[PDB]
Amino acid sequence: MRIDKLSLLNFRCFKQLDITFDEHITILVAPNGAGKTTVLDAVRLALFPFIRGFDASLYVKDKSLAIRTEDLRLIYRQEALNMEMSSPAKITATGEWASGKTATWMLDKRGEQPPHEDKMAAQLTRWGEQLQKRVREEHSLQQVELPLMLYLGTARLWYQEQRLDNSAFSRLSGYDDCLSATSNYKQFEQWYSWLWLSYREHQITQLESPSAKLKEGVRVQRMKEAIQAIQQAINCLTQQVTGWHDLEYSASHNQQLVMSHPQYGKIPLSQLSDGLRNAVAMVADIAFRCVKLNPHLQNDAALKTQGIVLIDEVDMFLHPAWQQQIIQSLRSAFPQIQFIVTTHSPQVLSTVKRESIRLLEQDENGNGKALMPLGATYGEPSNDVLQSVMGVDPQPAVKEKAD
Amino acid sequence: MRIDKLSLLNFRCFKQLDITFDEHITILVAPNGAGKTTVLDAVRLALFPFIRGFDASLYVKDKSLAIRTEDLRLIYRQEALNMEMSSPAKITATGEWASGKTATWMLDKRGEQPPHEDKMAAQLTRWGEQLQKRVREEHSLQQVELPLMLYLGTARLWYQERYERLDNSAFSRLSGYDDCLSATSNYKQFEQWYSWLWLSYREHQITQLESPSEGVRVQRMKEAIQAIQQAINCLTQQVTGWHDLEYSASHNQQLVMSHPQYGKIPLSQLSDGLRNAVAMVADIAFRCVKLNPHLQNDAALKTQGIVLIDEVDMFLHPAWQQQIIQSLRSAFPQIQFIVTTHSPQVLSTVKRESIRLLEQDENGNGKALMPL
Amino acid sequence: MRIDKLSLLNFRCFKQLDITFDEHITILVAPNGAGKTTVLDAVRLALFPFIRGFDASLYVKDKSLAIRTEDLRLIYRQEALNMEMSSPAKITATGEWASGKTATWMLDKRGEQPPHEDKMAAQLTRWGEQLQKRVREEHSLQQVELPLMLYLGTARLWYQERYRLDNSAFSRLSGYDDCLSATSNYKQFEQWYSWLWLSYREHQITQLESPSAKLKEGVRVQRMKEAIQAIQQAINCLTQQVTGWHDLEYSASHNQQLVMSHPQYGKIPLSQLSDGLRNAVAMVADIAFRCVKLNPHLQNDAALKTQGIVLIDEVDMFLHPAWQQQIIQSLRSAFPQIQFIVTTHSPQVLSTVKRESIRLLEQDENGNGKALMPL
Amino acid sequence: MRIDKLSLLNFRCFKQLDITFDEHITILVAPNGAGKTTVLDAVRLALFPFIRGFDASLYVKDKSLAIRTEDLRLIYRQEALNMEMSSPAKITATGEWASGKTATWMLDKRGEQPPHEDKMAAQLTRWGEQLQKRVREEHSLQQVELPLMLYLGTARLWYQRLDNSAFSRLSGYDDCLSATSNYKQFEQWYSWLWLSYREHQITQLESPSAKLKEGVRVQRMKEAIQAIQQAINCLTQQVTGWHDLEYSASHNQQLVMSHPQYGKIPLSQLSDGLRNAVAMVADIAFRCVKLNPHLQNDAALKTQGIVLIDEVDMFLHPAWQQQIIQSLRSAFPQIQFIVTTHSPQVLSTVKRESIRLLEQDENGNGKALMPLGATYGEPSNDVLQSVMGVDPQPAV
Amino acid sequence: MRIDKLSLLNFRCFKQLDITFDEHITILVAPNGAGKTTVLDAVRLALFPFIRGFDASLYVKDKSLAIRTEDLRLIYRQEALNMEMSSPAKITATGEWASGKTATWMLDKRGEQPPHEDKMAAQLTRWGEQLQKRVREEHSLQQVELPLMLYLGTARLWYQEQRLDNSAFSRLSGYDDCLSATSNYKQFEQWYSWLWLSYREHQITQLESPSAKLKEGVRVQRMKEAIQAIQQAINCLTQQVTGWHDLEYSASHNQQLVMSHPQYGKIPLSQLSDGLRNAVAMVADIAFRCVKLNPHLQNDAALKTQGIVLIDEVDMFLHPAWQQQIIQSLRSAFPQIQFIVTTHSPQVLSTVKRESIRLLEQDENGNGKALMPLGATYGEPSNDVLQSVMGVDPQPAVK
Ligand SMILES: Nc1ncnc2c1ncn2[C@@H]1O[C@H](COP(=O)(O)OP(=O)(O)OP(=O)(O)O)[C@@H](O)[C@H]1O
Ligand SMILES: Nc1ncnc2c1ncn2[C@@H]1O[C@H](COP(=O)(O)OP(=O)(O)OP(=O)(O)O)[C@@H](O)[C@H]1O
Ligand SMILES: Nc1ncnc2c1ncn2[C@@H]1O[C@H](COP(=O)(O)OP(=O)(O)OP(=O)(O)O)[C@@H](O)[C@H]1O
Repeated sequence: MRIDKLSLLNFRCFKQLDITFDEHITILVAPNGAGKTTVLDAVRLALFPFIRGFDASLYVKDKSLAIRTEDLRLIYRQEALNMEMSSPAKITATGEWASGKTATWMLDKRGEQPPHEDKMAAQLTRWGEQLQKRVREEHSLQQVELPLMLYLGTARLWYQEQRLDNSAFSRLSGYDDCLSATSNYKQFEQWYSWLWLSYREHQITQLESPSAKLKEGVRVQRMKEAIQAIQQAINCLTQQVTGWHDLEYSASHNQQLVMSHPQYGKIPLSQLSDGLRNAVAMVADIAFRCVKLNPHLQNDAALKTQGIVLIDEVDMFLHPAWQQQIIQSLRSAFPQIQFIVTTHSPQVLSTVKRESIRLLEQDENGNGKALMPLGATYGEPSNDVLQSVMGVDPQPAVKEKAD
Repeated sequence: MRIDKLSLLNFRCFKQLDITFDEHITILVAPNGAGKTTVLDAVRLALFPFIRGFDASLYVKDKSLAIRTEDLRLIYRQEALNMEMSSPAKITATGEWASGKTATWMLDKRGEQPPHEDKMAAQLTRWGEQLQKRVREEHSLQQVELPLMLYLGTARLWYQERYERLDNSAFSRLSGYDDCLSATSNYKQFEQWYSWLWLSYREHQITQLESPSEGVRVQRMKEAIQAIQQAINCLTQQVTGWHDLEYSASHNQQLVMSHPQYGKIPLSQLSDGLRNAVAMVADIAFRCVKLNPHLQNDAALKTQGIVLIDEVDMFLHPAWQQQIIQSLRSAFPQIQFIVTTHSPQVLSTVKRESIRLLEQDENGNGKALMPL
Repeated sequence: MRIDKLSLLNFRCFKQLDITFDEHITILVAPNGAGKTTVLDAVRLALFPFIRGFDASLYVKDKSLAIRTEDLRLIYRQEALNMEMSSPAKITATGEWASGKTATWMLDKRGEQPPHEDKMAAQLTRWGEQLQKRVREEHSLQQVELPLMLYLGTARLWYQERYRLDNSAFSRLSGYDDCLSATSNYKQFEQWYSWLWLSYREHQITQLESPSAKLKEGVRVQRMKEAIQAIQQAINCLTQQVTGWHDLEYSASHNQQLVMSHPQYGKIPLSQLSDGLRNAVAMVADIAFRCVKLNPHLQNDAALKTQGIVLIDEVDMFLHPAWQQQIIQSLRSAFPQIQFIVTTHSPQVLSTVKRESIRLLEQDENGNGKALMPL
Repeated sequence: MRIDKLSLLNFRCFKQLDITFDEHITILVAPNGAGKTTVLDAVRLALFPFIRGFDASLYVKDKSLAIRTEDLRLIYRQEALNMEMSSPAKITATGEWASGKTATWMLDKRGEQPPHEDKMAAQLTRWGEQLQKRVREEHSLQQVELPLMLYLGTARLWYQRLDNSAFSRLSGYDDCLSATSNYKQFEQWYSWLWLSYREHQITQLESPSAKLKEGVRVQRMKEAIQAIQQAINCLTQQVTGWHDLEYSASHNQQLVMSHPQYGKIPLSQLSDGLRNAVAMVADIAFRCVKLNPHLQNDAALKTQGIVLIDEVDMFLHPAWQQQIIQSLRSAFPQIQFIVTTHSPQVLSTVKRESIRLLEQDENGNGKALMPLGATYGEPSNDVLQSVMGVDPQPAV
Repeated sequence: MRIDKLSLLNFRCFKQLDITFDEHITILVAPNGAGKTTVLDAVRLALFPFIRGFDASLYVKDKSLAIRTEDLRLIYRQEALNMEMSSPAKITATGEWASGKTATWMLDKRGEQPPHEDKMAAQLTRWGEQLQKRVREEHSLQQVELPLMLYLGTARLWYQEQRLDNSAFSRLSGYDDCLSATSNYKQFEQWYSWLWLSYREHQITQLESPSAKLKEGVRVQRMKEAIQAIQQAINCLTQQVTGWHDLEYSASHNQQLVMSHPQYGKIPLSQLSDGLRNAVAMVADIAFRCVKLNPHLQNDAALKTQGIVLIDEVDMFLHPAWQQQIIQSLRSAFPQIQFIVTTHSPQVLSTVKRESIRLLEQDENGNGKALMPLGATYGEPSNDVLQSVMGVDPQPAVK
């Protein structure tokens, strides 16, 4: 899918808001308040009707992907004892799906009544069901490429029957917990370790009985090509800056995943710096979902998949020299995916053009605005974008500054 | 939101009944088993649609707020020693909703099918929804006035050892319709709200004493407390001497009252009559204050609506019974009261145009007539 | 287990009070705030040790069954606008426990220390324990008679929409289950009475189908029948004459409910009847089924011959003035051997009672109380 | 469903075995480690496919309901001192699925290759499908009779409607091949049944004029109680004087039995062994009643099927071991019982044709033969010595 | 410890009962109703005060180990509407806590009040505390052997940091769940597998640096002695009848325990007969507790330990040829243990003398008796015992 515009009425901290998104990358910036998380949560709420069109979502019954009563706006008046609600709360999303079907759907809630969806939201659910039914077919010969929907929150580090080849399952399992706020690192490492050990054992039984190479040669090829695809994506981000590359599984290291550096050798990933582990988590989260969704590519599943990814605090635990490389690395690893990210770093903001930047501001009554920066930011020194866009002086207000 | 006339057909003990109500006070007088609770149940069933037009009604668990199969009249065939169920049960109400808006609505049930309402009954829900919509509007010029709606049955009583932070919905005007027609006790709701009032007021006092450096919120809180306290005084002070209900931290964070000869004592340690009368009056008063903030000091004296009281004279001694009706008329001069009793002392100095004596026939045809 | 005299010192509103009780019925008459509930609470506290001498008392959760710091009288000093607490609070009771056994016992509390009792209270507990031991004996020749002990406060009321057997519920001593607590005891009676009726109907069905085993099985049927009719007559002594309703019974046709009948009206469940009828029926049944359970060997004079003390607060709730003129005599007729102590403020309840049964409660400006017979 | 012959080869401990069963009752007799649970598990696997398509048993997928790699026989050489994993595992079953409809099916497994059944077993599966669809109808003059499949193992001893619907009818196949029968569940559901029946009896006492109000769900209850009482009477009424197990509110809210001289006695004062036997018989009768409503009280006396019992004499006094087999025969005269035992008091009351002595040579050439002596009416010592070759004199 | 007599008053199904126990083996027989489980439960309740003085007690809150209200007698009379209890319920035990000192302690409960113990029960707890504190001090030259207390119920098969050498723990862990009614085979298998893997890994480590042989030779020896004793005990029961022996742990069989037969090779224990599994469970349950309680015996912990073992349905899942060998096998593997067992098998009853047999009979009012068989039972044909002690004719009542 793709989202081109969003409109909010009486949502958490916005009386009214209209925001448009860039096709490839758009960065949200907010000097103060909680506007960015509000926008991300609204977008993540607007995408749930599609995921509800898959019975795999039966595994998720979270009471957080629908509008709640506490999401409505409360107005406190200093001179009144009573405090009322603002009703209704509306989320209106304009976008494109089917690669040619433009649409505009809406969700709303009235006070304490259950939330109500309009017709086009049900149509989005139905379009989600069409893909499910067309994928479950066995006689089908035409191939189907599913879209990707992922959410990466700020709590993606706290909480820290496998099947790869095509099937009814193993393709709808790429939508499991795809919009949750918890960490999803265990279900990646288990899958990766199972894949590695099963691939090695398949090769073992292959050279043990070469006569049975009728179909045990293509299977090994697929299990190898998936690993290649994942490793290339991870390297694209880690290698050129830190030197570590080729995430691998080594039974020797107490059944634990490890990486390798040209000079420091092989070390477990669980004992590297915070930034590298965070980056690996993000890129793996995207990549293994991409591969599990489109096995029929098996070498470019990370280079031709389409969808939307939401990232809060993209450059967390990264030093400035790494903050000038994250965005382009994400673009290069996933060239046909929409990214919506939040950031604070002036280093990041100097690596994108002013058309990919939204600055959020709120009025005294709650009216919101999402504007573009007047000045230029592409290829500029950090101190220039620090004061032109964020309004922060580069020379600290030390005692001697007054003179 | 006056109600003027009521009609019943095949309801519990009445084959048919017609009753007319007085604008301010009407008293139903009859012995046990004559149908005094039946009339009040019919009235609250007729009034519930308006409340159904609100969000506070989503938490109503009272199963007696809808017509039930047990409400259909049963006839005893003595020859065959049999009971036969007559159908349908019907409740018709006539009245006025707002200024210059007269209406007639109807409720019905047949056999064991779910109950049914007519066309004009849904417009009552629509009016409730429109009022709720108007209250929730930012930057409005016109004021909205809300009518009071309350049912005080025998479930209100405070017996021995009953011992019956605020949610964000408890700060709304419409929280005045929370369990307003249910068969329940509503004392703890009031106690929490009143304690919050007193603690905020004391906070403002402490700040304006310590470091003078806002001034309208204190006035609002003070006026609210004054309204509620005067309402309770109107009933308790003259007969018993206990006047001023307050929140006290010295007494282990409790509600207390004062006496001139006796000192300051918690409300839970006072007698049955005191506790029940105070709960009864407070139940009306704090809702009056919450529903219409803009009056600010005449909230109890100027609010309109309907209050139903079953057995208004429970736990009150004969000298107290001779004052209850006038005290209620003095505290709330603009409310329509419908009350039931069987005690003659409650009627000592009441006009004959406010009394309805209830009677039936051998076939169950009822009458509700003024005394001669 | 008669009680004859009561004394109070520094107890709630009374600085000191002496009151004497009549052998059968005593009525306390006064307005609100005069101390009618205080006297009954003091009697509860004086009687609770005997019940403490039983196992059923192990499940008592009522915190008002012991003297509390809130029961100590407070004096208001108007000059200083102060409240000062008097100490100690004291309760003295005189009476007779068994035939030819007169006693005087005392309860005390000072300040905020735990309450304390004297020796005779412990002897009362010991008597209770010995009675329990005698009841739990196999192959005994002597009979044991148990006294009734019950408190019916305002917590008994049956308001709108207010409303398998354990092996201990089949004991005689289960007649002392929550007998002095501030609670409602309707469900106990309902469950046990339903069990009675179902067993009786089982026996009827069996004797209709296979008339071959009514020998030493018919005696049990006789006992059940006699118990049912005792309870039914006790309830009839109060409702039939004024209201016309009678013969409470279990009905499976009416969705397995307790039901009453009327000559002009039909047969209707008890939960659909009026307030006065429901409350009067609950009040009388509460005494009747305990009378039946405590003394199985009387078999149909259980209510007519049992002895004990019953305390009733506001005996005339929900009853109209023509019903109030009959309550006292109805209670005396149903239970001729029980000592009743009741409170009221309604004159109609005193229409035809002797003046030697009335105690008017008065106080002076300093808190010294009197409970005097009317002139 | 009836079986007439079973053949095995390369199964757990049998290199090859051929056993022919009896029409009504057959008892497998052998000492420990002689292939009795083996034969019962083989028969249990053989009859599974008929259950796989009943819309309630197509949910349960137990590893014990299909052949496993551990069932493949292992040979010992004694020279290399290693265990040879033989293959393949084979089961071939011969029986009848309906009136005069002979059949023969087979199942196999090789190494780690998942076992693959023949299409002749899918014939049985679709036969079960046809039966379930035929019963699902609500209008037909013909009456559909279902068979009872039941397996009670050595783990049998631990852990609300009789409508003629397609749900209650198919409740008879609930865990039928992994069934358990203890006393607590039995008393629970029997008490519920009796309470529901007494409600209607008392209602008819109070208001005789309303006889016709009910009677669809009531006759079901009455006749089910009659059938269960019949079966339990067949169990207990001869050895002791008890009969007519019943629920009594008067007698302490308990299940009781009646004795012409001793009166009523509660069921909870009996030994824990006889209580479980009563529970077993009652559970079989209740399943029979639920399966075939259209008999309503002879459902137990006219249902057909196969019941497998391992250690039929478990936790039974030597007095009760002499009447269990005849009681089971008298309570269900149209069922095929296959039971395992090693007691000599169990075999002292049956005829030789039912007895099956199991043997196995040094390789696995299993035999299942008949005794050369006699057992019916014989004393315990003669049965011991002749059948089991165990001297009645202890070697002190 | 030892128990010589027991007396019950107003317990579950006995108005009163007196029963004496043989020094080595005593068998309870009851033809009708309950009563054997009642006696076993009473004995198991009379021993809890000892285990209470070891910190492995009602902290875990096994409410079954104290007298409960449902354990009191309850008399139903048909001609009375009421039903009272019989109070109090008393259990009186006479025994010997150690060689030389006899004792008589009592437990009782009155109606619904909490159960009450006399002085000697507290003294028994104090003796347990004495043994605990003496065990916890290693600053001593002389050793003391702990006593064994075990209970094996009928539900012992329903749902079938390791430290061996001496320590503060590893000796008080032999009292964990020693009187519970659940199955305790999982912990045994875990401990046994840990012991075997440690033994093999450490004898492999010996090959690496034999310099520490003097310390790694004794330690390994320990793990090689315990095993031996355990195995021997098992082989005393499951070999002369079936031929299997030498219970072992082998990772090559998917890391599960296996046993060996001369002709059938090595097979996992999970796929053997029911009788073999039951017997192995019982004997292992006794043996590993014996070894964990007295390591210093170090080769005969299963041959010199003392204590009491209670077994309900000892001969369950055993064929008659094996029912003539169980009792002597138990006596041979554990020659200094007291055994109290229940059976209803004539084969078992013919292998013991009439002095070791108690027949339980109950009166109409609940009075109980535990008598001895009048006739002889030692070395007699099965039927003689069948109709002499149990009153069952050997000729079935066929048509
Ligand atoms: N379904 C029914 N059919 C016929 N009569 C009924 C039915 N349900 C109730 N009744 C009778 O109608 C009477 C109505 O009495 P109700 O309690 O309403 O009046 P009241 O006694 O004056 O009031 P209260 O004492 O509650 O203040 C009930 O007492 C009962 O006798
Ligand atoms: N600790 C105390 N010290 C002094 N006075 C007290 C204290 N506690 C309560 N009181 C006063 O004593 C009065 C006793 O009145 P009480 O409730 O006992 O009698 P009543 O009104 O006749 O009874 P009821 O209405 O409950 O039938 C209470 O109302 C209260 O005013
Ligand atoms: N895969 C196998 N290969 C070889 N022998 C096996 C295999 N599985 C089990 N066995 C042997 O088969 C025998 C199992 O006997 P079985 O399970 O039939 O018990 P049973 O004692 O005859 O019956 P019951 O359980 O009724 O007492 C044992 O000897 C066991 O060693």
